[PDB]
Amino acid sequence: AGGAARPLGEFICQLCKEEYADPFALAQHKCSRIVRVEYRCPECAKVFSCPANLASHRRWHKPR
Ligand SMILES: [Zn+2]
Ligand SMILES: [Zn+2]
Repeated sequence: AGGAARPLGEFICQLCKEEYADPFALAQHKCSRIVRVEYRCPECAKVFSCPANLASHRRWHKPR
């Protein structure tokens, strides 16, 4: 898990989409992200480089 997580210290950019809860990483925050096709899943934090398998992966999160 990690602990009691919520929007505290974290800046989430709209354009570069970089997100850091670590205050040191906001001081080192460098806006410039080549974000072609990458989708992070909340629980399965490993990023998917494809949209189609991601859609089938959401079907895996869908109940009956
Ligand atoms: Zn940024
Ligand atoms: Zn997932």
